Amino acid sequence: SDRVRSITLGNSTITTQECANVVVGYGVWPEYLKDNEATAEDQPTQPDVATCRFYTLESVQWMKNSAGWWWKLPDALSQMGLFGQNMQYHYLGRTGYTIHVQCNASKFHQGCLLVVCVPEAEMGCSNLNNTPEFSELSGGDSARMFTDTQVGESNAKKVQTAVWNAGMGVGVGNLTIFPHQWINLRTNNSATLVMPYINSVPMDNMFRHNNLTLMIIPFVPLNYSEGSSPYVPITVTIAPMCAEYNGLRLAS
Amino acid sequence: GLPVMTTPGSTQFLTSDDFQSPSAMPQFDVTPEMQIPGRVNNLMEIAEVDSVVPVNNTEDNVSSLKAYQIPVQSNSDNGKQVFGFPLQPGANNVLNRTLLGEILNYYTHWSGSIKLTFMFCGSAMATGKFLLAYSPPGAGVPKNRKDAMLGTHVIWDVGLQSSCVLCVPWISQTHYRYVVEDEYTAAGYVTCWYQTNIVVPADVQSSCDILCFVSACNDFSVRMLKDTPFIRQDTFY
Amino acid sequence: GLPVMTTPGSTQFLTSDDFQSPSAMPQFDVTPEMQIPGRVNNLMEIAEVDSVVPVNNTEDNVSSLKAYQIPVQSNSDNGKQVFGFPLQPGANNVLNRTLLGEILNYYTHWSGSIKLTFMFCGSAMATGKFLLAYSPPGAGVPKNRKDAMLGTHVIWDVGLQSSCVLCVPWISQTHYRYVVEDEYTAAGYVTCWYQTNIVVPADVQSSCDILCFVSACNDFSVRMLKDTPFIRQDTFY
Amino acid sequence: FCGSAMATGKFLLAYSPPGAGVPKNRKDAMLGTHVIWDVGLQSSCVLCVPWISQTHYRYV
Amino acid sequence: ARVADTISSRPTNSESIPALTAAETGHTSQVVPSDTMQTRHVKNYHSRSESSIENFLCRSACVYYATYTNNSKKGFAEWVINTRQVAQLRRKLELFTYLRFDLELTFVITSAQQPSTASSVDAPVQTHQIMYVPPGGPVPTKVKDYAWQTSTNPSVFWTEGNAPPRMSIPFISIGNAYSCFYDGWTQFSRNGVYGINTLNNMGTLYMRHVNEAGQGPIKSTVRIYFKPKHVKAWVPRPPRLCQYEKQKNVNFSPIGVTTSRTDIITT
Amino acid sequence: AQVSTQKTGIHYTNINYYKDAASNSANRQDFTQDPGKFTEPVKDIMVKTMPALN
Amino acid sequence: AQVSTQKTGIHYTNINYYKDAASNSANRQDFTQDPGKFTEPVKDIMVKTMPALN
Amino acid sequence: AQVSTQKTGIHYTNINYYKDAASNSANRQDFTQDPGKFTEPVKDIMVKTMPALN
Ligand SMILES: CCCCCCCCCCCCCCCC(=O)O
Repeated sequence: SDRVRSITLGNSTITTQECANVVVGYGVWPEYLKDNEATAEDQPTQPDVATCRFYTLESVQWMKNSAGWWWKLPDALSQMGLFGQNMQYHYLGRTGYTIHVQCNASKFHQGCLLVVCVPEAEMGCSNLNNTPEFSELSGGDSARMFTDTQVGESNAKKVQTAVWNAGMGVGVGNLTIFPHQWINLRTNNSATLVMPYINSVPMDNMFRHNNLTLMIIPFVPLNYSEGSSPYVPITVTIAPMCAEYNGLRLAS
Repeated sequence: GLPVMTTPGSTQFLTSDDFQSPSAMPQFDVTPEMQIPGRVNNLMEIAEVDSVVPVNNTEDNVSSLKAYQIPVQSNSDNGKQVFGFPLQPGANNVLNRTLLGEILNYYTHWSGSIKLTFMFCGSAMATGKFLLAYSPPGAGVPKNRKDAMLGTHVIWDVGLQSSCVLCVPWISQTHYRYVVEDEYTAAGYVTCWYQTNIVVPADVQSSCDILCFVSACNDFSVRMLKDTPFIRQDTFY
Repeated sequence: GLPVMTTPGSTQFLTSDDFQSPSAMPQFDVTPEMQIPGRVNNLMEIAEVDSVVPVNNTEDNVSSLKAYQIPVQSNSDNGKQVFGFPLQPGANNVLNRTLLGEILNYYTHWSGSIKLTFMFCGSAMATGKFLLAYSPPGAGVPKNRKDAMLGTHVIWDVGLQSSCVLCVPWISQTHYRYVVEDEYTAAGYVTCWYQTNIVVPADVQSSCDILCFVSACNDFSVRMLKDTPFIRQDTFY
Repeated sequence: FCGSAMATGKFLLAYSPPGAGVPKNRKDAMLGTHVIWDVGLQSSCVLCVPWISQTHYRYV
Repeated sequence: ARVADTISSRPTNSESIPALTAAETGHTSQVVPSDTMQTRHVKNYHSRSESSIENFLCRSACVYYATYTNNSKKGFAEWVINTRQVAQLRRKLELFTYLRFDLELTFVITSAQQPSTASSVDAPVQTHQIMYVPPGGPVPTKVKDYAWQTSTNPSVFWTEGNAPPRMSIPFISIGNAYSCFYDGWTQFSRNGVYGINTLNNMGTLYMRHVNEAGQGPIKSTVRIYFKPKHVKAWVPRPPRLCQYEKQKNVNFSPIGVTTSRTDIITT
Repeated sequence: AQVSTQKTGIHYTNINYYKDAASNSANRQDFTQDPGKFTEPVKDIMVKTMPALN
Repeated sequence: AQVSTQKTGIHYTNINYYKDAASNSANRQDFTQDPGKFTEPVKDIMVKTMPALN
Repeated sequence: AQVSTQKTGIHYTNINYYKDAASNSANRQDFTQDPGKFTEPVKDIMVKTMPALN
């Protein structure tokens, strides 16, 4: 039976009784930096049980007229435990991730979700001259949501959040070129993606650069009949993997 | 003074030449290479990845997520058609904009098989059986399930495994086909019919949906690189 | 008559080419070579030599020898700052004109560590302890000795040996850095504070001075040679 | 889980060592030692409280 | 790079199910058409040689063109080097996230006669100079300037009526690859410039006439062509749907996913 | 002097003239394929004839 | 004909055509370092870990 | 380098410079004859000295 997993990281454990396979990045598992690729020449810090564990974000409600949600990935964990405290005292850092999206409903509900992970998901603005400001591009472990309409040009600094363009000007059906899974309420209950470190430099600052984006888009909308449960949540759980830091300084 | 003689084709700029040229910055030390995940060596690795197909254009679903959903009901008769489109992976507006149909619009010739995957995104208590057919050209489009069963078909039974693959084989008189629309190199039609009904229990919604995917097999190839007609410009940005 | 064909790039004068040319004075006897002391083979041997740094610009000390002296007193409190400047070896006007900062203004990229040597030119009966810190970017400039001790520091005790070296390590996300001012490739700040006081006997002057030196380590390198912005011309001389 | 065979659910079973108070949110309780229980065909789950103490024994 | 060939097959009645799968795993099915029907043995001789990254990207494409006039005060041209002002090369390079290549540079220079007023206008052959200034150096402010001494900046000279000038450029970068997309700011306070403009620092290219304005004005035009060699590519990307609007950012106006038809059963 | 194989459906000669490796010609003959890192990026391998979920 | 090593981050061929040695190309590949004659021009050698004055 | 025979009524040298086989010169020296498929396309062979019909 392929339907059961068990993931153990630190002092936390996930158990699943209804699951698909585990998608591993681009075939690569996360690992520490080697001596041939290093450029910063002082010794890095590896706490490795205090940071590499499962942190759970907030929950969102899947409604019937629901369009989608997104998260910027080294930003939702910026106030979570000892992971968000090492980011404030250090200048560099590199991390791999393990994402577990989970949503349960009965055999009398239907719907489908696409869970992708997009590296360098640069987004656009509703006014054609400006760029979006920081408060709309991300939130502290709170979802920013798409909408089925088009944001007008009368606003100045807001993200263009039409779902069929995916915020980036591309087709939403072609997002399956990135590592992804589906959640089908007929057969599935969760989705698990393992992502390595992807950048053009061996280390980077985690406060000026978001290098991953997790999107959850309902392709088939949620439907049920009269009498069934109307409230269906979605919960996301992220665990850092093989994290290390460089450049101690003041607290920023 | 060695005696030489210059041929036609001298002092010309052919934009696809293969020559050596002197470097403008001599003795430069480039940054050493790093192992970044996800290296692309061939463009055919991109085209062999599934992509959702918008079969439901219908004049007002294109600015919506409803273009990707195929409606499925419970009927009072038998043998109705679900969808149907001609197999033109670079000229027909259904398969035009997908991940396979964008690589083909950079080339002129194509050859190989095509996979079509269908997923049933309905309730876990609903059943059904479908017919996924392919008809080579020479006749028209099949108008019944009696005419569509004479071609190449598969019967899909919806159960615990929620997907099925209809693998369109390479049936052609030539070795390659044109990407642009051409009646000499047509490829045929792909249809879908009801085999039995969608039987549903009480307190379950009858209307379900089906998603569609498309990709390429491992014998697919392309030829004669050209420009794409999918971009414009008026002035410099 | 061998058949040849001429490519683009013919009859052009690229100023950094590498070709052979016929000699205008054939069969010339040059003067034999002599052993002159002090042969330079690489420009990095020039940049690895100490040079006095003008930390004391302050709007009227630039046309004087007072720009090189750092004032040091005996205080009535604790934890005061001596100096501070950002680490930009080719764009900041403190390290701009030194022996290291003039070779860097001929290039575009640089990489490696930087040495900073401090000498106490006071009386032989005066004491003191200092703190020499370095702070990577990401936060601002440290405003206390409590904030500056969290970075990379050394505590210098002034005794018989009158010099100390603070070796700024290479902490960067990339392999190279820009010589011109750039917020994407910033390098941080270098500060100095009082650890304890300058305690002096009677009939000795309290006010002392400190000199500063700068050089490069043995992993320093440069790239992408360009022109310097430190010279003008209007007409021929 | 002694419920009906058509009902689903996921829970969080946490343990918090002393030093701070009692966690008042799910955000505070996920920082300790937890397991996420998915209710399916297997109807039981075990949360094994480890021995975290400064001494070798404890008072009853 | 030959493709796989077809294997003959037989009628089956068994437990194995090649056609049934689960697309919920994020895993594309590996079925061949010799599993769903009866096939014959066919030896394929087709090759995938024309779709390589070395063959898809190694062609010359125009990136800019600028004009400058002889009889003009401060008549010369400048250009800050980027690959985002044209629509055809920008869509080809943005199928990937990270790229690493060498370069080949080619210039095409023309000239035109302006409506002068003198009689017996006859001009000699024109000579042009194209100068490259790396970031930080001194820039020209006029035509008769000291900055055209090109002591260490690389430049090129060319006389009209010959083969076009050409030179090579290595992989000049500070990182380990070029970046087509940057999701972040340049300040640590998260203000100001957001996007790919924080990574673009390549220099400026200057153009002028070396001759003097004899008796009639002359207006020239240069054209610049890029050709990537020795290409590596990572992390592919969906192609762009909407039309480009600006150069510095990725702002767009929303558009439909395809064009429409009149029914779902319309062939 | 390098002697290579000259793609058909016969050899040729190639000599390098410059001192820098950025001055050479294009590669054009490096045919290498690895489609499995995009099409099957899963942890446990999946046999085609077996069902996906047991 | 000289065959050299063609700086990278592969070989090339070089033949001389003229009778004078001032007609050749530039050297460009003579990497030699001696920084000690400028940085440590002292009489008695100084060990790094020992103090300078005893 | 190919050395061929240079049609007379003496040799020459030929080197290929490009990577594609469509860039070569013309063949011009492939002399092959098979006139029997047009002049005698019959089933049973016919001897010249014998009559055609017996
Ligand atoms: C006469 C000599 C001219 C020298 C011209 C050198 C031009 C440098 C080329 C830079 C390549 C730019 C590649 C794209 C940059 C990016 O995408 O971020």
